[PDB]
Amino acid sequence: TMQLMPDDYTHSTRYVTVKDQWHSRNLTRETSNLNCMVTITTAR
Amino acid sequence: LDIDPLENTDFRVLELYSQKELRSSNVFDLEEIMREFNSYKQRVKY
Repeated sequence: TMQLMPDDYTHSTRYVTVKDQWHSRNLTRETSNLNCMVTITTAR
Repeated sequence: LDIDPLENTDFRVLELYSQKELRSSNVFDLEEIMREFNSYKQRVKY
């Protein structure tokens, strides 16, 4: 499980579970960065 | 003949809907969409 924490800001309010991007170094490798993000927008 | 003269009246500038109330009336507000766009356009940190 991964807990949500606040982003950094507009009228929107976001909560994210990961604040960075990541990778690492023989053959071509493909890392997957998974982010769960709850955002709150005003709707008219 | 005693005719009273006609009084000067000062017509006011009548404001029905406020300016802050005018753009307040649109479902789509371009200002905050374009802004919402560049806010999205800055989502990459390493």
